[PDB]
Formats: sequence, C-alpha cells, structure tokens
Amino acid sequence: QVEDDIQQLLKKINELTGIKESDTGLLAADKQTLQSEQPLQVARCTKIINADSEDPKYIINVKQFAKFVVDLSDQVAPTDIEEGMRVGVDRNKYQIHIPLPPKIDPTVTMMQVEEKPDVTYSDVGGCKEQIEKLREVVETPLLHPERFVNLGIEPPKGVLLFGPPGTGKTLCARAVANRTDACFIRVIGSELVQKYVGEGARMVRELFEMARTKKACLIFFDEIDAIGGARFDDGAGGDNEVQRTMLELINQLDGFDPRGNIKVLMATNRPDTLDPALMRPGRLDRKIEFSLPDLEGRTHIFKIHARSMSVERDIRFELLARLCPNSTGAEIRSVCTEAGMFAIRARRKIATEKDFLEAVNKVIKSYAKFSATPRYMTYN
Amino acid sequence: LLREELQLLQEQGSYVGEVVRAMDKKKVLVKVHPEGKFVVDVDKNIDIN
Amino acid sequence: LERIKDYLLMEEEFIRNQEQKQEEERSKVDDLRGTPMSVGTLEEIIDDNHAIVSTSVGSEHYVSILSFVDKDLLEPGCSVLLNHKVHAVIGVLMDDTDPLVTVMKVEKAPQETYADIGGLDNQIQEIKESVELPLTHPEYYEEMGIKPPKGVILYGPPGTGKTLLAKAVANQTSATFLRVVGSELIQKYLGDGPKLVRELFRVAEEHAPSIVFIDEIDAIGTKRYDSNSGGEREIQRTMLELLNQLDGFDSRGDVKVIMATNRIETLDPALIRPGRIDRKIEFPLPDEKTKKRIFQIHTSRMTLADDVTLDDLIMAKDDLSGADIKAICTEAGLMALRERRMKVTNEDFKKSKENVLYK
Ligand SMILES: Nc1ncnc2c1ncn2[C@@H]1O[C@H](COP(=O)(O)OP(=O)(O)OP(O)(O)=S)[C@@H](O)[C@H]1O
Ligand SMILES: Nc1ncnc2c1ncn2[C@@H]1O[C@H](COP(=O)(O)OP(=O)(O)OP(O)(O)=S)[C@@H](O)[C@H]1O
Repeated sequence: QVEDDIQQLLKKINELTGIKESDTGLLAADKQTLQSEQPLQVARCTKIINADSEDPKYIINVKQFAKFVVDLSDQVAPTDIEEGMRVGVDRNKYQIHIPLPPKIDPTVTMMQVEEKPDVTYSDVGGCKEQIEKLREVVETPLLHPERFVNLGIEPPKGVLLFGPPGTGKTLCARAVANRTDACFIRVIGSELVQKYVGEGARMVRELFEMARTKKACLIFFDEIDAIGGARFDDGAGGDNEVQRTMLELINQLDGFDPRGNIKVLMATNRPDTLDPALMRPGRLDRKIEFSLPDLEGRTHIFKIHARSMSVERDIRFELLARLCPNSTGAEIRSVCTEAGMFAIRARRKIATEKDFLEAVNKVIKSYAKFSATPRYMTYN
Repeated sequence: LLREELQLLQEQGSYVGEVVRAMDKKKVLVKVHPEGKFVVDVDKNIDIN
Repeated sequence: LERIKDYLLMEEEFIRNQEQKQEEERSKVDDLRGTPMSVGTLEEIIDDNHAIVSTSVGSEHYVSILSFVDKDLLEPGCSVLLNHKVHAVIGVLMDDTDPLVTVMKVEKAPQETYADIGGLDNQIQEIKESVELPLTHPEYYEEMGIKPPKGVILYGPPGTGKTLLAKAVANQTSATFLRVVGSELIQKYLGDGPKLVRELFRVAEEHAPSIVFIDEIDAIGTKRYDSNSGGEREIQRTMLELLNQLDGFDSRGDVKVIMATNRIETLDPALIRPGRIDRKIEFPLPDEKTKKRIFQIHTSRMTLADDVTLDDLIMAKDDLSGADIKAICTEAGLMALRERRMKVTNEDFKKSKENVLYK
C-alpha cells in the first residue's frame, strides 16, 4: 500500500514531471544523416563471368536482365574483382563498385547456432574416456596448436558417435557447444531432403562455403541416416537422390584439397546401415561409442539429477542404481522426476526411499514392455 | 465542349489491383496484376471501411 | 484508503504513458518515405546500415535504411518496405497473416469439461498433474526444482475417450492449442514432411506456451498411399525429423506435447523413450459401474421416459465403449424424432441396439 502508492506517486511524478519537457520541447535521430544519404546510390548487385586482357574490360551477368561489358569506377582496387564475384554495379553507367560475399542460400543461414545452449560437462559424468577422447579431438587444436605442431602430426578431422538412443550423444554435443569458442553449425540430417533433384547437394556446397570462409569452425551432423546409408541397387530406381546427396557430402568433405580448419561430428542411433566410404578414416576417424553406464555410472547420474532437488539426504543411492541394470540416463531422469511426482501425491517437501522405489517399479518394470532398447542394442 | 475534352484521353492510364488487407494510418496493401505488392494511399472519396 | 492516491497516481502514469517539432518530425519521416511504399525481400544483411534486398522480379539492390524502426526485427526471409525512386529500405513490415496458424490453431472454447468424462478418475489425475497442474500452478515445481513431465501418450482400444480427454484439457486451459492429425504427415511430394514439422514447431515455439496435440500418429506407418513418392524411405525420414524436432537441441522451451494412438506396438520405440515422453497411459474398457455414469450423462439432457432401465443396456455388449453408448443414445433420439415424439421408450433402445451393434 505505502510502497505501492508511494511508488505510483514517485514514478508518475517523474513521468508527469518530464511531461513538462515533453510539452515544452516544441525520426530526427538520423534525418540530416539520411538526407546526406540521399547523395548515395542504389547500387544493384550482379555476378561476374570473366575479365579481359591489357585493360579491365569486365563482363557481367546481372541476374535476369542481360549480360553487359562494363568498366570499373575509380574508387575500386583493380585486383579483387575476380571471376564469379557478386559485385555492386551502378544502375546508370553500369560500373563496378564493391565486391561482396557470395550467395549463401538463406535457408542455410538459419542453421548456424547464433546462441549457446547451457549444458555443462558435469552433466555427462560417468563417461570419462569418451569425454577424454572427444575433448582430445574437438577442444584441444582450437585452443592449443602447440603439441600438434611441435611434434608434427595432424589431429583427426572427423569423429562419429553412436550407441543406443537416449545415451547422451545430443547432450555431449551441447556440452561442446557451450565451451566451443568456434562457429558451431548445427545440421539436422533431414535438412538435406528437398523437393527438387540435386538440391541438397547445393545445400552441402553452401555448408562448406560457410565452412571455408570462417576459419576454425565446427559443423555438427545429426542423424546422418537420413543423409544416406546404403546404395541398394535394383531394377526400380528408388533411393537415389539421397545417395547423390551422400556422395556430394563425401567428396567435399575429404579428398582432393582437403577441408581446412573444420571438424565434423556425426551422431546416429543405428550405425549399421552405413556405406563404408563413411567408415573410411580420413573422413570419420575416431569411433567413439556410448555404452550403457554399467554400475557406478548410474550412481553418478543419480548424483547429477539429484544434486539440485528436494530429497531426504539420509537415503542411499547405490541401492537405487542396483535395480537399473540396462537403463539409460533418460530413464534415470524419469525415475527422479517421477519420484518427485509421487511426492506431489502427498504434500511433502522431501522425498522418501519408498518414493524412489515407487518410481523404479513405476518406470522400469511397468513400461519395460516398450523400453526402447531390446532392439537397438543389437543395432537394427 | 464534351467532345473538346479529348485532351483527357491523351493523358495517361490506370492500373487494376487486388487488395489483400488494409492497415493503420489510412493505407492499404495492393498486389497489382503480375508484380509484387505495394503499400499505397487512398483518395479523398473512398472509405477505408 | 490507498485506493484514492494509488488511483490518482496510476491514472497519471497511464496518461503519461499516452504523453510519449514532433509533428514536424512525423512529417519529415513521411517526407523520407515514399507514398507508393513497395515491398521487398531480404536475402542477407550487411552491418554498415545498408544491406541487400530482393525485389519481386529478382532484381537486388544494396540500399540504405531509414533507421528509426527496429531493423533487428528482421532476419533472412523477411518482408521489408522499399522505395520506387531510390529503392531504399523504408522500414519494417509486420508479418504476413497466417494460413498455417489459422488452420492449425484451435481458437475457441472447444467443448464440455470434466463433467462429461465417464468414470476414469486415475488417468484424469495423471494428465491433470502432467499438464494442468504444471502450467496453471507452476509453484510446486519450484519447491523441488523438478522439471515437469514432458510428453504424454494416450493409447488403448478405439472408443475409450482419447479425443474427449484432449478436448477437456483444451477446455480448461490457458495456453494456445495446436491440433494436427498425424495422417497429414504423408505428402505426395518428396521432402515435405520435415517442412511441415519445422513449421509446426516453429509456430509452437514462436507463439506462446502451448499444447501440441497430435492425434492418430500410429497410422503414419501402417498406411501406405499411392498418392506418394517412395513411401517408407520418406516416412522414416519424416519420423526422424519429428524425433529430432521433439528432443533435439537448443533449450526446447514451454511446449507441451500430447499424442494419442490406437495401437502402440507398431511404433518406432525411439519416440517412446523417456526424455521425450514420460507418461504412458492405458485406456481400458472400464467396468459395469462407470457405464452407469456414461449412460446417465449421455441421458442427462433428454426427456427420458422412465419405463427403461440402463442395466438392460449395460449387460448387452460385453466390450462396448463410450462410442457405442453415444451411438445408441443418439440413434434412439433419431428414432424418437422420426415419429414426432419427445420421450423415448424401450423399443427405441431395442431398435437402436439392433442398428448400432449388428450391422
Ligand atoms: N550419460 C548420461 N548422463 C546424464 N544424463 C544423461 C545421460 N544420457 C542421457 N542423459 C539425459 O537424457 C537426455 C537424452 O539424451 P540425448 O543424447 O538427448 O538422447 P539422444 O542423443 O537424442 O538419443 P537419440 O534419440 O538416439 S538422438 C539427455 O539430454 C540427458 O538429459
Ligand atoms: N469414457 C467415456 N465416457 C463418456 N463418453 C465417452 C467415453 N469414451 C468415449 N465416449 C464417447 O465417445 C466420443 C469420443 O470418441 P473417442 O472415444 O474419444 O474416440 P476415439 O476412439 O478416441 O477416436 P480415436 O482417438 O481416433 S481411437 C464422445 O463423443 C463420447 O460420447
């Protein structure tokens, strides 16, 4: 009341007090500058075919209009007007002014990440060797090109990941994407499936355009089974456009002037229908895999999901881990959350051991008819 | 005098266009015939309603 | 007595909210702008306050901007305002409106509430505690720091009330409802599945807290169509896109997802893992007690002639659902208004029973 009425009086006193400046002072924040931008130029952009000899004498296809032979203006450099270069050309006299970056196909612009999702390395504990190897590949050359040069090696420019579903692949990728420091570029595997023939090829072209422009970047591939796994050939002509997309992914990855400062991470759920051209190292070098957390892994993942929740700390966690022999971290998360939900049945602020036992026999033994991994452990 | 008003035919032409929907500040949005769209003005005589 | 001073100062703040030369500056902005404001299309943005646009024919221009409106409302694939004489960026255009949104978003209070559901009482509290109590009462979860359960699968034999449960959640709500039947993910063009999926969840994540209800999704695998490209090797990619869109990257957000099936054993279990979907709920054919509630409520608004017994109808079919009950309770009325009557006799139910069941 007193805070409310006094804050209303003070804030509206400042408001109605500046109202004197509002009704007394009589956009223009740029108006004179914008009218000095009226002697500027419309500057239509184009595409260059070739140059001529002894003179500039440049040749240009605009985009649709025609093709013209032009000359350069005086405020240009006679060097960086090379072929296949989107340059801004005068509308009246048809003269080249500024070279620019090329066409990027803007539906490919929206897969750079532009943010950082907050996932810390602490969330994948119990997978120490995998974290170690993937750290060794991804983090270390971008932050320390010291051991890799003074000993004279090349780090493995590609790492694939696999395992059963829900094992931490996506989560490890996001953990890298927190501490990446590079131009991390997401690619869903279904992004390369378009209506028209050979269009996903051009998407891969533009991906590696962006990759070669910006040095020291990361590209993440995700569920590469849609991108293409096998070249089953019959008298039907079936899955073929996907196959050409996969081949164009092969060649512009690694071979005949290799890739540069780019690292590719792939992640699949079923690494078994893959053409062994991808299985050739030099493209996909380290086969890092995620098995199930055996015994102590689930203790540690209980420590992960349990460290910031309202429980009774007098209980143990090892007995909880001993009842989950073939289980993923997702099922662990469901156990923790569902034990909380059983605590919401009553009105308590701390869990009990019986709540977690209800959670175990609620998740595992009940929904074990679905359970997602009796037919992916065999990697069908 | 109506026949001597023939300097009216000799002036210019006029377009036919399709309205998507209007907006604030006494304007509309018109997609003329083959081309794109244009935020244009009304005359004095027509209702925005 | 705080009402007087609080109201006076709050109305002063509201009138100073409307109190935000100046008309000369408006006229100067109108002088900079042309009157035939032409519409363009961005392709890229260059940081030096002039960028590339794209006209409706394909011509493209490096044009400056009349920078008073927020240019950072604009991305690739946006609609701008341009001039005829200098082609310069006049400013931002508000977004085009909205066939996918208007089709896929249920706007209205969409039917009856929990007073119509027939005796479940346990499934109801589960979907309640998974959607209603989280969203409408987001205070318990702060106390324990436990994230709400994400996905809910409704399943069971046909006629049990999945559609009713979805409609009842959509009744008592505070969030934007998004309904897509799962059979609309099979297109006769190649590469149209992921476009639908990304647009659907783009709508969901951009608009509001929401409930995306996706019904009869099991028919996406067990129904091949001649009006299609290469079937299973596109359907699988569509399911994979739905998978990655559902539990992929970049901080998923405030989007609830409820799906409903008839059969569940023909599903790819990669959707059915937790982390995506946490609650799986069975809908069985109930009992011979909550049937009394179903016949009662579906006869609660009619001039029932009291010479009938509902226990004559409960015993009739051993595995009848609420579908059969609605069918009989409406077909008896159709027999009633066939002969210009109001009240419904026993032989009406007999003919309705012999019409619904055994034909
Ligand atoms: N080893 C783990 N330790 C801790 N949390 C884990 C672990 N594995 C999985 N989780 C949790 O469960 C979630 C599911 O893992 P994800 O990697 O997202 O699954 P996934 O990689 O999408 O598997 P798919 O379906 O084959 S793509 C993670 O985001 C974590 O929240
Ligand atoms: N438990 C119930 N109590 C009352 N009416 C019910 C019940 N179950 C179904 N109904 C009736 O059935 C109609 C709703 O149909 P649903 O049972 O939801 O159909 P459905 O089998 O779920 O269709 P699907 O989802 O494609 S299998 C309502 O109009 C009700 O009259």
